[PDB]
Amino acid sequence: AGGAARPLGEFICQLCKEEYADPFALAQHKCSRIVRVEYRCPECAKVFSCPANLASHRRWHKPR
Ligand SMILES: [Zn+2]
Ligand SMILES: [Zn+2]
Repeated sequence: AGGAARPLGEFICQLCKEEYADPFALAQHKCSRIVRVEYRCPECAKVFSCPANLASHRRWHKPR
């Protein structure tokens, strides 16, 4: 898990989409992200480089 997580210290950019809860990483925050096709899943934090398998992966999160 990690602990009691919520929007505290974290800046989430709209354009570069970089997100850091670590205050040191906001001081080192460098806006410039080549974000072609990458989708992070909340629980399965490993990023998917494809949209189609991601859609089938959401079907895996869908109940009956
Ligand atoms: Zn940024
Ligand atoms: Zn997932």
